[PDB]
Amino acid sequence: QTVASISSGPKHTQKVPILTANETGATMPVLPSDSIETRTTYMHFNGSETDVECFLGRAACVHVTEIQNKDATGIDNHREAKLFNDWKINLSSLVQLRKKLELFTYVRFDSEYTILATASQPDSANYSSNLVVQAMYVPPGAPNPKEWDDYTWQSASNPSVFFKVGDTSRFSVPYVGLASAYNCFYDGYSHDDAETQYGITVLNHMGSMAFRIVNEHDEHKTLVKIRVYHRAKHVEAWIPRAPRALPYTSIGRTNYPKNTEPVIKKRKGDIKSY
Amino acid sequence: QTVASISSGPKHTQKVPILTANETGATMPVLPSDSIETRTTYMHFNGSETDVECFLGRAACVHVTEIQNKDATGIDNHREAKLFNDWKINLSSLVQLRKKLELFTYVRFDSEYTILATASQPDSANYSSNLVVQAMYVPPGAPNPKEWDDYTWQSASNPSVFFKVGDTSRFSVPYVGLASAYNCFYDGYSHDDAETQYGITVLNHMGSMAFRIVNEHDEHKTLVKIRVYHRAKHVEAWIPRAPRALPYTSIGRTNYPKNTEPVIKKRKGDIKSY
Amino acid sequence: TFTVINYYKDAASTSSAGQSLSMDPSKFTEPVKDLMLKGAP
Amino acid sequence: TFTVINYYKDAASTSSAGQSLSMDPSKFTEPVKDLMLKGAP
Amino acid sequence: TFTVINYYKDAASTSSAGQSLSMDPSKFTEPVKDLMLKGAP
Amino acid sequence: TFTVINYYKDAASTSSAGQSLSMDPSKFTEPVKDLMLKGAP
Amino acid sequence: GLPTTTLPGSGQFLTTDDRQSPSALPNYEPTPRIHIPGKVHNLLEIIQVDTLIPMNNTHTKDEVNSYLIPLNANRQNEQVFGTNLFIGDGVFKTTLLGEIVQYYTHWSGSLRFSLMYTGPALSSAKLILAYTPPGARGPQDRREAMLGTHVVWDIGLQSTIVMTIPWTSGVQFRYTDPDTYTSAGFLSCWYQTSLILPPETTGQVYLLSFISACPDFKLRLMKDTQTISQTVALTE
Amino acid sequence: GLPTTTLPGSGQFLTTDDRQSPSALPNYEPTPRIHIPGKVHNLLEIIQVDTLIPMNNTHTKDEVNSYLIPLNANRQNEQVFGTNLFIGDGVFKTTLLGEIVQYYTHWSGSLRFSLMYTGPALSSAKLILAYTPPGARGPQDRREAMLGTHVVWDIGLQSTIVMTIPWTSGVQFRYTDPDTYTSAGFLSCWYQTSLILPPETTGQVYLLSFISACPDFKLRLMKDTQTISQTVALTE
Amino acid sequence: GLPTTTLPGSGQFLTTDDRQSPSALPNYEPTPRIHIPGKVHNLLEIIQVDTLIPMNNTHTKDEVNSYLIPLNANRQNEQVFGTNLFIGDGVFKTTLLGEIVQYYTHWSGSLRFSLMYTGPALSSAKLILAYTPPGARGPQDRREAMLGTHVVWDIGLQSTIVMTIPWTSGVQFRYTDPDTYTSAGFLSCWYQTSLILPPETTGQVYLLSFISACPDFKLRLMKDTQTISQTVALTE
Amino acid sequence: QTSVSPSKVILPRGGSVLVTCSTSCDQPKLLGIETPLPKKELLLPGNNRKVYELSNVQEDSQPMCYSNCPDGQSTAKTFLTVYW
Repeated sequence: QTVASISSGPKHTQKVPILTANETGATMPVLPSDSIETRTTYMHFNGSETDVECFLGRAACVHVTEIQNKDATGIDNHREAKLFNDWKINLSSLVQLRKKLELFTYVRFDSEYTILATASQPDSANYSSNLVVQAMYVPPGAPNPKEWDDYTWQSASNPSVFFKVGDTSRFSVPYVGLASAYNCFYDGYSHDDAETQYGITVLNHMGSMAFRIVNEHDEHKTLVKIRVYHRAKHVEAWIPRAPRALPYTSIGRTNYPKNTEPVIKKRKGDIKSY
Repeated sequence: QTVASISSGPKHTQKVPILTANETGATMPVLPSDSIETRTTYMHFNGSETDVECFLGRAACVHVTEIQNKDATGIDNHREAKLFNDWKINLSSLVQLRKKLELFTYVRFDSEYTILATASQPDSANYSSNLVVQAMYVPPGAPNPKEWDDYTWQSASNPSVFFKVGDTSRFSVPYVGLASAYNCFYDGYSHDDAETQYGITVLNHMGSMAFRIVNEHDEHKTLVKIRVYHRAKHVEAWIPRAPRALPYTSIGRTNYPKNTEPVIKKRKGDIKSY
Repeated sequence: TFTVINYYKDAASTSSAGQSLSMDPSKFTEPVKDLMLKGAP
Repeated sequence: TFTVINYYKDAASTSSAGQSLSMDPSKFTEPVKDLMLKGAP
Repeated sequence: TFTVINYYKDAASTSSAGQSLSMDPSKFTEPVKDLMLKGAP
Repeated sequence: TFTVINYYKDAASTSSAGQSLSMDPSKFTEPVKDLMLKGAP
Repeated sequence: GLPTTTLPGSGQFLTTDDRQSPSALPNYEPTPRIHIPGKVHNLLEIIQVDTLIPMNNTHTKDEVNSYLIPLNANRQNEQVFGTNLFIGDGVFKTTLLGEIVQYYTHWSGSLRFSLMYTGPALSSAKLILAYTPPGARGPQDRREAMLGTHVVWDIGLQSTIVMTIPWTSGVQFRYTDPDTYTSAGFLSCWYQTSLILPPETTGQVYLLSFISACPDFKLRLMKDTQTISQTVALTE
Repeated sequence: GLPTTTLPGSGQFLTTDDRQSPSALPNYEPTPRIHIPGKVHNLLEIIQVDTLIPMNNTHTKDEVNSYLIPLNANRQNEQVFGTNLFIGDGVFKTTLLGEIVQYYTHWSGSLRFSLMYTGPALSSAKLILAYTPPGARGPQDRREAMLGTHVVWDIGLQSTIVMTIPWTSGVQFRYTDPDTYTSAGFLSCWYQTSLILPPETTGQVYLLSFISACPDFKLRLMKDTQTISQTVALTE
Repeated sequence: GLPTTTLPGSGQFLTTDDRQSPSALPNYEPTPRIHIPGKVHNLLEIIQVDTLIPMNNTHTKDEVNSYLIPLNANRQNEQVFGTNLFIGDGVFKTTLLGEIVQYYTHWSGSLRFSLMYTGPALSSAKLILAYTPPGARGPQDRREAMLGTHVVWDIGLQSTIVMTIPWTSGVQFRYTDPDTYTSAGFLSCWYQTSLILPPETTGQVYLLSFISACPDFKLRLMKDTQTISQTVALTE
Repeated sequence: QTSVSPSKVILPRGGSVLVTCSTSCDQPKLLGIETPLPKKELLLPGNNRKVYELSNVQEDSQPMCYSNCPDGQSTAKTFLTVYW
């Protein structure tokens, strides 16, 4: 048992632990036993749920897209027709997860993905199709499919998972960053140029996912909604950071919208009100 | 083998074990061997089914709600439309379980939940949809979803389980009470106030469950009935209590309805009738 | 005659614990003590 | 009380690692050092 | 040649017991005893 | 390199037996014996 | 992949299976267990505590008087009370023993029956409490009653008699619900001598009857209790 | 085939299950881990760092002034500030402690409250910082305040006072969201003597208030934070 | 998750699989086993008990007379009875051996055939009981009968002859249902000398024939019995 | 106590009659009607009351409702008569 508080009686100390200098930038560990007479209590607590592995470590929906299974004859832009959809993987699009991750500067983790496909048939349909989804992980910078039945889907190298709509797929992706950790913040440019983009960098490329319904068309249209869930595991985090206070406006940037509302709540009363 | 009864012959005892004083409030363990000549028998019995773990320890339906999968376009109150439903978890709504638990003052247990979803399509439908339910455990006091596709459902922290309608989900929740045990009875208030509620307390907050059908709408309406089954395990119980005799009227209160029927059966005959 | 492997890291995930061996009703049936033998602390 | 067999060859496939035992906040709370004891390399 | 692990805590859950080795029909086929050798208790 | 647990009590339930090691065709190819060495019983 | 064969019952939800299940709150640390007095391990521990029997259940409403067995002065060879011993029914249905008993289907073991006299100190009475084992009718006279298990109780400084109802059965378990085959017999109390009240006192004095289980008590097969009912879910 | 029986919950996606899963990039070798300073193992490590409290949150907009607690010269037996101790709310909502606290439902342990004086060196002041444990109102006069936990702070060469708010509760854990039952009490600061400014100086001097957690701090049940919200997915 | 591959037959209900299954009454303690005499471990134990053969099944109804084999005085070189040895058919169908045999498809082993004489003590008779192994017709005269397995039985103080029908077959098992290939042969009884009744006695005396199995008996392949049938479910 | 309805009935030869067995016990374990007649238990909810359609009544019969309820008489006989 780890002691939380030690028994401590009256103190006529000349080594005043309660007078310090915050000018130094140190949080001296002053305990209750230093300013009040205390009893001896035990922790009964390990702090398992505050470990970064747990704090940043449950599955969160990080992308949602709808794709369709329909007659593809006579369509030029299959992407526009929502026959397939791709998505550059990023954990920045959902703000809860982004703020949690942005509590740190550098983060290293392996990715466990869960893809949930759910079918809907809004228009008249005689039955529910037994559709199969192909979720193709394309490595960073690899060509995405350009049409629904492109040969890119038959890639001999791109990892692909085939699963029924209504069911899930699960697969882990190791940490794929070039550097020893992802740069959740980058104060630099890709090169010394006057006009080049700031912050957003290729260091944090985690890949991309393409989705299509493998089935040929039925007589009716089926709408499939794909939810990608990411779970970070084997998490390592460095350099704690000031938490995000203002809304986000874009991925990879710290920008916040103009004319934002005040973060700090105003007091109902003066500074003396409880 | 544990002895139930020992062989005992005629007794001319001056230490009369059958004359006592119930004024003292003790149930002296007088045995058959004390008042009658007995033979020696064995128990052949451990009392495994009377242990509190078993007595309070099978799955019971503790909540039932119906939700719908329908076209959500042009609806202001999704909760009223039964597109989703939430429920503050409590084991008081079913009287069998409540009376069993109320046999004790303090109870500590972990919760095993089983959610059964069953679909019905009363109106004309061409097929049975392959629907997916999201059961979201929201921690005590956390915001419940306000609309069917609110971002609260995509919570990066709230535990959620996705399962097909017609199938079940199962997940355990540890004991989540603030105090060392749940207060199945609380003779107090949240604070010293003249008007504050009595009995019902936040000490016994076990969380809450929100339910929706993840699927977008089909052409027809599907009615999904969600049954939540709770099973208490690792049960610890303190301070046995007088069993409940009268009907209940509310959760968290010991109130009973006015003009209730007599509990004690009236005798068909006088006090001498067998 | 019986076997259990723990498949999950949490104690809350384990199946029911079974029977409390040491059951003794004297707590409730024989709570009387003479207060003249100074049993009180 | 708990058991894990590795079913896959990759370290990325294993479940979460658990808790970092040796947690010490002095890195962040007590980063002050006297520079007159020559702690610098 | 054969293996069984008990997956449930109850004896009623186990599979069938198998064969009663010690089978002897004399209970039914040879129940005759001379009552003049005082076999009765 | 290979493992089998018997899950059923019956020998008929086991998978195929494999290869008969001791294969010798002389039963069929060399069935000739001189009958003047009295090999007959 | 390990070759497997899914058996019948796969995917069933049996409400009594009790297997391991994944936790929704991984790494959660519950509040430590502090010492609270009166921990209950087994329900066989608490049924051994005497509770009052509403033996005088002859009133239209539930009253304290239902628990008071009237005794009358100057009654000779007369009956005080008589009841059947269906512990999960009748006068026993509401007692702690009966309540815990109604949660199970089978019961075995001995019962502890107690009587406490509440009359004035200067009164006197000898009562005979008789247990009639099953197979015979409820005794209609004291002579019939005293042929079975009985205790002659002399009321004096010890105001309480404790008679055990010994487990008296062929079959090893009885049904908690009333059944002819598993009938438990009868319990009656009679005046042995009489009740004599001192001068300046008149009226009815009362007995309190208590029921409890002996340590050899058994309860087997869990069932729902028919004591409480609901037709609608409750709210806060 | 090994005979198996699939249990309820088979095929469910529980977002917190944490099992093994096949790798999509077999044989991939990730970049080696280099030493980066400031590794964070546990969030209980970083909540122990003091951050400023916007104690003076009386402004319409967010300003640096929200962090400056005004002190006035020649005030006697008067209050400097007063706040409730709902650490996941009010003045604490935006501090590092409050931010990390809003990710959990329960909290226990002691808080470290600090004040830094920023006035001229030739000034003097004695303040009394009082913690009123729950059950009593926020103190309305210094006499009431000094009956509870308090520290008389003499401002001099050491410009910083560190008062601990000892864990003072019956229940072992409090809710991070404001609740009457799990109320944590009140924090107030009062002039012990007064503030005296040297000649040639006038106006308001300021205190900086800091909050942090003691090493005995606990946070249990993870929840979403209500600090940031989104109605639309973000893009690049 | 342990990678598995579900095999064919997954989800099938095979009525003879005999696997473990979850209990609906966890922690239930069944009544202890008391000693009851006459425990049956194996059905091969009870088929070894002789039961009567309705050898004289020449009546329109079922009568006690069906069990009485008539013997007539002053018959010479004549047949008493003759039957085929399809033990699961004919005269054997209703005997205990035949009844237990009809629950199985194959049988092997020897049969124990007994005759008990019930005539007056002062009578005399020598009979020859012949077993004709398969391949030959049922013997039509005593000479033919006595070429096979036979026993010359002299009726006297020992009123019972026990002839064994030795397992006489090429194939190791016979079908319990009548089949030409697995025919078991014939059983006949003949007068060796004659039956002589004492004076003052006249009419038919009777033999009782019993059948049972020798300890070397075998029954293999379970099947339904065609002795009892139903077209409608029964109720109470 | 066990009860039978009707107490008595006169019915044509070969006709059907509905006989009701009831108990005072709310939860009886054994409850039925003893009769040599062909009978059919009517699908009815509950434990303490049963209804039987006794078909093809040919003679005077005395169907007895029976139960294991220990209150009062555990059996009750009804009297069927035939007219032809």
